[PDB]
Amino acid sequence: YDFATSVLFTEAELHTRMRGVAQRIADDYSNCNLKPLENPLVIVSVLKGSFVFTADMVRILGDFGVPTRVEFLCDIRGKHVLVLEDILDTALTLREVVDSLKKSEPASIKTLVAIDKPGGRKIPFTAEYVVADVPNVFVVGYGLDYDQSYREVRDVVILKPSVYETW
Amino acid sequence: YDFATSVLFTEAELHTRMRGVAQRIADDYSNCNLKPLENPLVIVSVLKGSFVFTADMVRILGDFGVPTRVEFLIRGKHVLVLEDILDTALTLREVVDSLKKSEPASIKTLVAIDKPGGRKIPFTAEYVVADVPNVFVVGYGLDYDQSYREVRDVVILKPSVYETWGK
Ligand SMILES: O=c1nc[nH]c2c1ncn2CCCCCP(=O)(O)O
Ligand SMILES: O=c1nc[nH]c2c1ncn2CCCCCP(=O)(O)O
Repeated sequence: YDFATSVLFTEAELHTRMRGVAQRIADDYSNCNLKPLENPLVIVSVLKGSFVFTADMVRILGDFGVPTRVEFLCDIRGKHVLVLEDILDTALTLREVVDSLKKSEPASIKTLVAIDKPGGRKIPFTAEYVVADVPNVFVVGYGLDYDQSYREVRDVVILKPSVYETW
Repeated sequence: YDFATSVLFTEAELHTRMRGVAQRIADDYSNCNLKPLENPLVIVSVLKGSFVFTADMVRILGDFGVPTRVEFLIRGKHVLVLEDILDTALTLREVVDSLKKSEPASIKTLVAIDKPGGRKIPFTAEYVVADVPNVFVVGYGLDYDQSYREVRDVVILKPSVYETWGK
């Protein structure tokens, strides 16, 4: 890539990782009686750049028999909620959402992140399902942006410093 | 997909159709000097369910050299509105004519599924991936009451589904 220094995770790697995550989600929600219309899996997509991760993870979940219902960031009480976030760094944004969604009394609530930065936590918070982990470097791609750009990049890559230093 | 009557368009057929559309869009926006950060193609996504179509189209556009900047629901920039379904064109005509009051450089429309027969006002999108007649379809972001967006193919919903779920 013209604007990067290292491809941390390609598109094929992320898809393979999400497939294994889907197999675990299909087993952890096996006896939840998940079925379309009646009782699907309410997916609460948080953050603007998560639509890439959501559209791919939701389709992979459907391949493993996990029906989904997508909401972007109510009819949350009593139903099973799964929060999707494109990246997890400080866990401040996600902890706020989980505490907000728990105000509606869901049957179960767990989190799944595509990119996890454990070395950026301002508060302790562990996500149930994690696609991939990334060190404390600024990355773009797969929905992750640098000022509303480089979201269409198919891979998670480290943004070259000359870009955001010049910008 | 034995909850449906037919599979109108597969995931591969749509992408291979979008490949040809992305080449078409790249040729039209060639003299616009599109580049990330400085001057990308502003993608206006509508109808909530278009997140599957938007996530695939911006990545396919990136392969053909078209940098994007997604917005979900801006002056002197190029606007390309994306909708998962174009039927009566009442939603798109309102969005388009509302965007033109902000004086964009050039606003066009790209729709994944288009019902050209079944429209309430004259409207012709600049880019259409596929046609669909008077039949209710789901999949690829198209829902029946917030469900069946995870279906990777545009399929016609079984009539008894909305006959059983309507009551
Ligand atoms: O590498 C990155 N690429 C895009 N955005 C990034 C990156 N690292 C941090 N962030 C911002 C995350 C936004 C909200 C999450 P949280 O920090 O609240 O957990
Ligand atoms: O086949 C369909 N599957 C899901 N939703 C559908 C379908 N046909 C029409 N619609 C509703 C479209 C909502 C708005 C469109 P418009 O206002 O631009 O005509």
